[PDB]
Amino acid sequence: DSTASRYASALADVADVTGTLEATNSDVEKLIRIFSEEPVYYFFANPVISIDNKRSVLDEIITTSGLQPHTANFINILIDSERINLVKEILNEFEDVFNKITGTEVAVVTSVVKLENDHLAQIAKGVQKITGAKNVRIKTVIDPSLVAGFTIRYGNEGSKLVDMSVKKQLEEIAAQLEM
Amino acid sequence: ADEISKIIRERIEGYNREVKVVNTGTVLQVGDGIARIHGLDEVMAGELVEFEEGTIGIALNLESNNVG
Amino acid sequence: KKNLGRIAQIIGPVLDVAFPPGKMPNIYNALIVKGRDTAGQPMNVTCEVQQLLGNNRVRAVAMSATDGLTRGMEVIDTGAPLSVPVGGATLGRIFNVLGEPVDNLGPVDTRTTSPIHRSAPAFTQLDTKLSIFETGIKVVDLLAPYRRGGKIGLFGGAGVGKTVLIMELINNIAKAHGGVSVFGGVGERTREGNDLYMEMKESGVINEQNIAESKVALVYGQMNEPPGARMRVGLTALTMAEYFRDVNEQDVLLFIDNIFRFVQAGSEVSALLGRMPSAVGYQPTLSTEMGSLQERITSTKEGSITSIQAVYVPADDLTDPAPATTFAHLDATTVLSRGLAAKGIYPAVDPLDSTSTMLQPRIVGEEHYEIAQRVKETLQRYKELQDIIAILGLDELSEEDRLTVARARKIERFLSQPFFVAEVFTGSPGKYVGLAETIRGFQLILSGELDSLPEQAFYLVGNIDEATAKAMNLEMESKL
Amino acid sequence: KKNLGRIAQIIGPVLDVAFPPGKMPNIYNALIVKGRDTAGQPMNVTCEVQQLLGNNRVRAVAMSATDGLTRGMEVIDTGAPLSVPVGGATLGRIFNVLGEPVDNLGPVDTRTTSPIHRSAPAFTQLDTKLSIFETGIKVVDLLAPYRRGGKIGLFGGAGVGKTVLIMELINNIAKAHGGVSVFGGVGERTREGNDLYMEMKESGVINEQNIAESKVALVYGQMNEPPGARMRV
Ligand SMILES: Nc1ncnc2c1ncn2[C@@H]1O[C@H](COP(=O)(O)OP(=O)(O)OP(=O)(O)O)[C@@H](O)[C@H]1O
Ligand SMILES: Nc1ncnc2c1ncn2[C@@H]1O[C@H](COP(=O)(O)OP(=O)(O)O)[C@@H](O)[C@H]1O
Repeated sequence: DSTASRYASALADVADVTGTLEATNSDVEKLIRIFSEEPVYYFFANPVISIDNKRSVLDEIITTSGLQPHTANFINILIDSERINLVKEILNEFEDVFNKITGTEVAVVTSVVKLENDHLAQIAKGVQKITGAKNVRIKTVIDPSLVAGFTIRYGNEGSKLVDMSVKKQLEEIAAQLEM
Repeated sequence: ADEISKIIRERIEGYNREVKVVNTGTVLQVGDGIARIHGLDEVMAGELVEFEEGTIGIALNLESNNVG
Repeated sequence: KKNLGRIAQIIGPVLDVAFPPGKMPNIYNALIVKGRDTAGQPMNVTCEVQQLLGNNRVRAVAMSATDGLTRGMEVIDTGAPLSVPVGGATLGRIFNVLGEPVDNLGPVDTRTTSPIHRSAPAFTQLDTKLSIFETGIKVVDLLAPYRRGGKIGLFGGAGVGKTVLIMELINNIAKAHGGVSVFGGVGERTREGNDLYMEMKESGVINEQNIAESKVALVYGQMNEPPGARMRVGLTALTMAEYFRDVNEQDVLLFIDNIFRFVQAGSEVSALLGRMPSAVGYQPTLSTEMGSLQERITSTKEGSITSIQAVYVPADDLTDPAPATTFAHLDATTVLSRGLAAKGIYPAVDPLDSTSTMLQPRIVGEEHYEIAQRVKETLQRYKELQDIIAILGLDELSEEDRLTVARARKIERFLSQPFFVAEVFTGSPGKYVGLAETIRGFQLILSGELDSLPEQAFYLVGNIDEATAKAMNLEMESKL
Repeated sequence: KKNLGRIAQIIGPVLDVAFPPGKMPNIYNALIVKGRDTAGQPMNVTCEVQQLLGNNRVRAVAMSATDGLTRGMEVIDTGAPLSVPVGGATLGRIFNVLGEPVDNLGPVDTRTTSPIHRSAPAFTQLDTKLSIFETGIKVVDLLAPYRRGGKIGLFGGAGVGKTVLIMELINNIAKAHGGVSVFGGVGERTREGNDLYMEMKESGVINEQNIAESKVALVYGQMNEPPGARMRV
């Protein structure tokens, strides 16, 4: 694994052993939305700033957004150790680890136009059957690359890919060369 | 997000402006020989920096966050 | 283009620049850095992308000096892999690796610029006509003939030859070859580059009066340039020669001096770049980079790029990776030895080690091949008797083998040459001697017909007739 | 009030100390680490700040053994580099790196002391004295004559006279040069240590009756005492 994945797995194990899992995931989404917007990330980095000031402003930004107590201790430990400069990647891989532990698996469907909810739920049935995940989450992205249908980027991270799309004519012309 | 936290944001930008000075930065680590200063996104390679105690030094290593 | 860069880190000559995510340059893509100079605002230092680090930043070696560059300086990618101006305008001017004039004349035109890092010529089109070449040197026209339109290597220790030989070879051939010559000062010392420029402009090759007429087109990435520059001035010379072989349809004669700099600068940049160190200290991709230079030099049915790289053997480590990879590419290699220079036999070309694949008999001539075989065998017998001679005395060997020893001495001194450009070191004028004349000399030397002349009568002598005359001179000076 | 920090990380004879964020010691500023190394309480593990690791942490190498040091003790900084006693009170006592006499006969007087780390003597105040001196050996007096007022090394492998020349040269010129010799053996077979100290008190240079009249100041950082010592003997 990576260090970010290790910290994310720690936070996910906490969200397991304490019954605050979905609240923890929502709080991590809030926290990564926070630790975007470069000024605050640069503030929590740049170790010349005193650790006391850093943890005090951390306490304030916790009591502002009202995070879960345990994830507040998590980001506080991240500040305590010198591995706070990884916090964006950690909160990013938390989605991976949370979904893997909870049993949900992400399926990215890319279609030329917005995909309707009924057929999206049918694609969810398909991805759920081929993978074996409980509450498969389909985050769709409208892309102009294709021509007619959809690509499914389900799997660990992008790895598996099934598609009825511009890849059809692509394979057609490519194996039409056949040289 | 960070809507009502405008006072916290003013605090963090104040602390940044306290630590983020133009052509100025702390010495993170000063080993035997080299010193590893932080900041100084204005300097070029080989720029004689001053250490405010009477010892100039050249900057041969412009890494990402710390200038060696 | 327009894709601003914001250089992140500058660790020595290697600077990596954090492009936006969507708009990232490809590998080997020139990056002109809009950066300040030591005094004044405008300065364009060039960089080529070496690898894409994947944090939206790409590592680029610097073609100009890395001093004066700010973390956060704006920089655009050209989108063109470091184009170099070639054509009729490149004739007569000393060129940087960047593709600029260094001779402070009027600037060149950008009408026929060419990319510097291009793909190799395909094996489907390779002209292979085996034709011997008469350079002018006794030994390396006889003992190791050169392949016209084929690579040639002047290996040697630090200062045994390989630059005075390059100067004499260009002084000989660059007049004869109708096609132009493209000299590349790859990491050569600047003062020898100055000497070569002066010698070219005095020998009518440059023709300073009509600069657009010259039969030579220099590029200097000389010794005092950042390791990016010496990494690619060889490719600049190759781009000029490849243009003159792809379009102008003329056989060109590129002299690269110290091709070992094209590997050592690669070492100094590969250390910082993040690539792991290889054997004795060179880059990992020593062989593939060296091949990326050497393979583009091939006679390709439109012309013939004959080339003489003055490979530098690091402290005469003839097993080091930098010459060990170039021996595979170099057809008519010529190992110059400090051992045969410390005794003053110049040129310091080794009679044994210097070998060529043009010494096949049906290619080089049967009698010439036989004389070369007999000379090499006599020198090998002398090198094997060097241990008996040095320890047990010259007398303790046979009296036929003593004739072979004296004959080997006569031969290894006769294959000395007064160069025209080495007259300042010798003090004596130079004698250019053809191929058939050195064959006719060696025939009479090793046929035992003239084993009476003193050994010094064969030293630094143009032809066997001049050796006969020097024998008379020495016999008169002995009693007088 | 010398600001004390807590020792955090210990790697052999090199220990990293965490200080309060305000005041970190200067380079080479001695940290006499307090604490306990036995049933009693000797606070004799002194260390010297080699390099500032940043984030109020300093690597300090210990001039003694680091056994008996727990992560989380209390260390103080003297404020000045490691001070050793010098002067007339020094002449005639086997010294360690710390500055305490090992011959356990006289507790030294540290009123006249100096830090071990000093800047080089400036270029102006050197000597134009280029005088030859006579050692008392044929070879090193004829072929490579030694130089008064200069550093005179004698290289050599193991087991080849490299210490018998030092001892014989001591024997030849110790009383002749009325200047007080200072044997500073760094990495010395301490058996040769007792041999040399006994030869000194036999040859009459160091006096078992009078300490001031000894005109020699041995310093022993013998081949033990992890390299915090042998780097500073
Ligand atoms: N004049 C001499 N007569 C007899 N033996 C001698 C003489 N000079 C030197 N030796 C030999 O040299 C050896 C001393 O070895 P050496 O001087 O290399 O030790 P060293 O490494 O210098 O010791 P240290 O580490 O204390 O400096 C002795 O064992 C001795 O046998
Ligand atoms: N024919 C010769 N006569 C006299 N001296 C020579 C001759 N050839 C070479 N030398 C001496 O040997 C040196 C070898 O050339 P040099 O330019 O040093 O090679 P490199 O460029 O590899 O250092 C010359 O500088 C010259 O002094």
